[PDB]
Amino acid sequence: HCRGMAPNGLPNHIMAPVWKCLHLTKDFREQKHSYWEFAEWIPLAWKWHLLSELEAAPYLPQEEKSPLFSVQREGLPEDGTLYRINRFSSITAHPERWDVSFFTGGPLWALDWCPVPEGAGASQYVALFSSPDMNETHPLSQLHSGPGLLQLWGLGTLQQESCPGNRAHFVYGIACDNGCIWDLKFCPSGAWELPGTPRKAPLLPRLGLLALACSDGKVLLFSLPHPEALLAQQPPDAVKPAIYKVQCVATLQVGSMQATDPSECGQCLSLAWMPTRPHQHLAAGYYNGMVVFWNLPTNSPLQRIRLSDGSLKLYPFQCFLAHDQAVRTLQWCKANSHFLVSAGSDRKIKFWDLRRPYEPINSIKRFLSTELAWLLPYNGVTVAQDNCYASYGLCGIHYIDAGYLGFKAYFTAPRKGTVWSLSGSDWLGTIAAGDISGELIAAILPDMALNPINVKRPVERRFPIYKADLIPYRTYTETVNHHYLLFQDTDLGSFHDLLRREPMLRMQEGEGHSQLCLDRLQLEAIHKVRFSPNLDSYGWLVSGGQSGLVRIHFVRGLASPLGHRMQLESRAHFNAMFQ
Amino acid sequence: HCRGMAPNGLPNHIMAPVWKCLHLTKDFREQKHSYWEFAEWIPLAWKWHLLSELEAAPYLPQEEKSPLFSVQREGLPEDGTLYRINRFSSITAHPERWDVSFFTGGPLWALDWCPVPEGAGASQYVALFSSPDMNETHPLSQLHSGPGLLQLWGLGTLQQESCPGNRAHFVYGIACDNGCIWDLKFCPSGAWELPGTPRKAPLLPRLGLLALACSDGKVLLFSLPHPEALLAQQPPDAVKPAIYKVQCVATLQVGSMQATDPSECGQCLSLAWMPTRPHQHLAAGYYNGMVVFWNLPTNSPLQRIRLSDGSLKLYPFQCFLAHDQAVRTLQWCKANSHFLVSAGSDRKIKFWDLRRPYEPINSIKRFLSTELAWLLPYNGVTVAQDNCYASYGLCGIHYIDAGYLGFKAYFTAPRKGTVWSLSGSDWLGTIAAGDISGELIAAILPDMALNPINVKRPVERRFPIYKADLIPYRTYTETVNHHYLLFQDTDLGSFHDLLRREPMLRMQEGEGHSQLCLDRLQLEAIHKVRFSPNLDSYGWLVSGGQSGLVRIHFVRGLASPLGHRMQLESRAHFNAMFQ
Amino acid sequence: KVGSKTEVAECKEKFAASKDPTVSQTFMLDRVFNPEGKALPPMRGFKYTSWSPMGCDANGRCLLAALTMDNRLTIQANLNRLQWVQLVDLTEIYGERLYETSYRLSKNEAPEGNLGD
Repeated sequence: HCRGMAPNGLPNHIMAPVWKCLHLTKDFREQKHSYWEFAEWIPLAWKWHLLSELEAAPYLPQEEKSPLFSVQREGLPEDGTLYRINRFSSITAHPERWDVSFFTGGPLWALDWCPVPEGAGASQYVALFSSPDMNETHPLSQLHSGPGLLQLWGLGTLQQESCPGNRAHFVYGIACDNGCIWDLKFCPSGAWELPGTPRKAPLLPRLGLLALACSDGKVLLFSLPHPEALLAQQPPDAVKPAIYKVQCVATLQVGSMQATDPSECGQCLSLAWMPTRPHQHLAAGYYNGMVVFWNLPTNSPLQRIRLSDGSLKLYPFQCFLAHDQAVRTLQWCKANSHFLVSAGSDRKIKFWDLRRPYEPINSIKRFLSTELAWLLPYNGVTVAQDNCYASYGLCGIHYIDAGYLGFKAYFTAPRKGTVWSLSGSDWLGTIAAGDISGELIAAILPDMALNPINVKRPVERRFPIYKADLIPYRTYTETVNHHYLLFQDTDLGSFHDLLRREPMLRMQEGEGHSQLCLDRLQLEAIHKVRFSPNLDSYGWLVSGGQSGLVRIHFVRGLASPLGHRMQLESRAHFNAMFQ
Repeated sequence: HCRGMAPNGLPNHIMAPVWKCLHLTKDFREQKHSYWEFAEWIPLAWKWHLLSELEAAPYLPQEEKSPLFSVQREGLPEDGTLYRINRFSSITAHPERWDVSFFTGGPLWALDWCPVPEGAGASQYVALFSSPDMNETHPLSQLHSGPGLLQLWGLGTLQQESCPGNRAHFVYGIACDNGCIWDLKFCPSGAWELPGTPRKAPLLPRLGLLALACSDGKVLLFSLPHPEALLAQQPPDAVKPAIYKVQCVATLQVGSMQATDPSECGQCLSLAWMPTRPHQHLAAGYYNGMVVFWNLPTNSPLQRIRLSDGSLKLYPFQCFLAHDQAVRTLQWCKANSHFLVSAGSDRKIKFWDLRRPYEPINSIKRFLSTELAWLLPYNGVTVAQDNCYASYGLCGIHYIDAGYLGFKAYFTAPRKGTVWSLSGSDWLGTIAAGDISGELIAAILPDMALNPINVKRPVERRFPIYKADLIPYRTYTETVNHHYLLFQDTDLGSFHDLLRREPMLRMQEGEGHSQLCLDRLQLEAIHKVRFSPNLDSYGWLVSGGQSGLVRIHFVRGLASPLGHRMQLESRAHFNAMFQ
Repeated sequence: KVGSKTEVAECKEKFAASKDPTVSQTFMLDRVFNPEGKALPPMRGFKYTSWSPMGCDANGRCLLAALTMDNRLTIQANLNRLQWVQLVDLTEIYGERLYETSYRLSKNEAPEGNLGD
């Protein structure tokens, strides 16, 4: 045990797992990430055709200006101005708290951070998809294949010297003729290289390698160039929202080399890259209940074919029927990649041994799980849920042991609404979660090697990050013409006096007593959350939803001297290696 | 000067030269190696005659089984068993640490890695010679001319997935009637091609070109086929030690047309190929102290004659009296092949400009030296001493600048015994050295563009790989009957807390204080050490000695992400060039 | 059966307690090491079945080889019509054979490994 109060104001026994997770994550990545993979798949500029303004217009998301909003920050004076920002534009970072809002033109339904090797100090980016129309909603049972756009947004390097006055820049987007995109996953490591890498003019230094899960039922694999390499290769007079039409590295789909009989699988609803070097496998969850895997380096004429355009088509090496219903979420075990967890809309969480797919290691039946997280150090999984089957007020966020330790599920956070999305920061050992109530919270897990029933009270381990509130001022236009979004942001500088501060009381009044909202759009709803996977910026968080606004937050209170030292150690090593 | 600690536990300013040496070596080989050379000198099946069991019996090294030995590995549980292995057989690689040990039947006196182009991912081979008798010893002043066997050993591909459970395979040997072999050198590049290369039935795909310095005073040049191409021609029921009698590509010897007067040069003692494309010159050092050069492609009737069997005899184009005593070792400059270094038993190191052989660039009188290494990026040479003239406590290994920078000799490692053999890894910038103490050490040189006197504690830059001890249990049988070899292996996985780990204390108590043993055969003594020249396996080392055991080690701590980065990019380039 | 009844329990305790994420979860997730547990569901259902040829039984009939998912391999027969009966358990016997040879098939193929590894 450990005693006293941490300098951020949390108890030392609450912080001690957070500090422990830093070392465990660093050692894991040293062992099982890498600095380069897929050397064959470097971006080629001649496959990046820039669409003209009149060619791009069908792909652009349709809202040209955000809803009107205002942001209140705990302990600052009330600004009182309503902000509004154009599609593909951003407000300036708050000079002291560095949060940023930017507008993507439609409701955000996929989002991921571009991974960067620790110590690189690079420019940070997010890839995201925002649906074209605020009012569209798509039936799961049917393939879509409409036009859409994948957006890459640059956040800068996010150093303390850089953050004041920062802005997000729309660096480019890809015109996608494959319907809406339900999941985005970058290759976890080895895809990035230095932007200054010397490569001949056709070859552009690789920013990353990205898998798209399409409602058209196929996975698209893009290797991404660094933006500076495109803009130097692009003619300077071109229109600045650079929308490219891009040939994939590969299209990943379910089939066989001569079976034209179209797959039952329907929409592709979830992705997971293999968490460990060399990341050679990619898994996807499908509407028909299958989990599918492709062996991306495969030479075999039974799995690889080259299309006339020169891109590959890949057919899977293995599939198995994981669920009786849509496989709404996957997580792949970091600590040993023979294990994967998948949850389905039959509301079972199933743990799998990928050597022995005929029987899950464990099924635990639960409420209707919307997203999983599997943090590196803990044997169990954290589950966000849809509330439709939970008892009133017993819905929320649960952590669920995979079962050897035998602990009861830990009710980490009560929620009224469905949590749409969740992510675990391996660096922090914490989760953040976003609600149809438009509240974003974070919660710190206990050290889950030790029985959670002795956790005296979970409430002291969780806090709000923001809540959006609609203020009057169902169609989207019928809402925005009559309401504005009041984003209320907490002081994340520290957790001193936490439970007596206004946002905690507001959150605790939200828990239990507050009521669901219907007969309006739910323009308030949050749809995605991602903690930063990178050690540089490890304390940063991004989220967005039905507003099509996207917000970047820095949880300054969990960024702490061990991580700041560990950053500087990794900074010095990287600069000593790569020059 | 770069601060902080590398993840392998060495300071970054100690590792930074190692990381630089990867780029410098790659940039050199792109410019000054080549993919194909000596296109006429390709193996022919009719030139490879398989010996029967009765015919091979004179050539096989005479010990049928190794001495008993046991290997202890730092931090593992003690094995406690004694191994013993047949001649031409190998133990299995240790599953965690992949060290392999195999037995060659006699004391190992020559050894080289078969060079393979970058990215090839080939099977890796070593060629070696072990003398017929453990206790016989040959004078320098006399030509030997006995039988001997050249052995080719395959090590596997040495990929990470291949190393667990790896074993060395004796693929074939050449029965030589030319005495013992005092040096082996392969052609540095352009000798290897894919074993899948389609060639007509008389021809075989080429594995390498190998030059043998024979104790009868001539150099023999062989072209080596890939083993599978021989075994396809070989009868299926053939004897499992594949011993061949083989016609030379050429025999290289000192003399002149119609000059019946036999040369005084005596035994050939050392070789160097011309490091740079097209590798057209081969040098040798002779017992009389001459250095002798052959122009391998030469059509000229004054240098080339064709024997009745069709093999060439080549006379030299240039010879000069480099040393006043036996010239024991040569190194030819990689960065500019106008320059060569030699050392002889007059205990001078002489640098030469081959355009101007009448006077050396620089003669430094030193202690008697056994072998030299010229690492590509450094202007000087690192020297291994015979201890018989060094001041007690000052004997060891020295780096010596060629003279323009004017630094004093840098004392890289004290050793009590004579260092028999030395090998510089260009890829690692490190050096490895074998001692009659039976210890193998490695050392990292500083960046020798910078004055070594600032290297205030060189002991932090060296570590042992293993030490062999005789444990009780003047001639081989009396020693083997009463002792076994305890091999003690370092944990090369990381160099954390290095100076407090017992192998370093054991080594540091060896240095300076330990007393050499002369009432025994020296059965523990190590005679050759060789880092891999190949980028694939660049972090691997092979060594062997008086025991006739040969051991392979992976220096995991010096393998690095840049080597992986470079291996994958080279793999991609190679896979694009050859298919 | 992988060791003495005390030593196996000491090893399981060691690996479960291991501070390394990799070792601890590799042990705790592979049901081969945890065939029955606290919250884990039992795996006594059948993995595979393979009929013999006819003529194998004590009657004229064929036998049924039956493999449970917790690795119990048995041979079953229906000697009267009503009740299938287990004639032998082959997982039991093989475990004894291995234990009496220290889990080494060739008598000097390797040292006796530390079960704590």
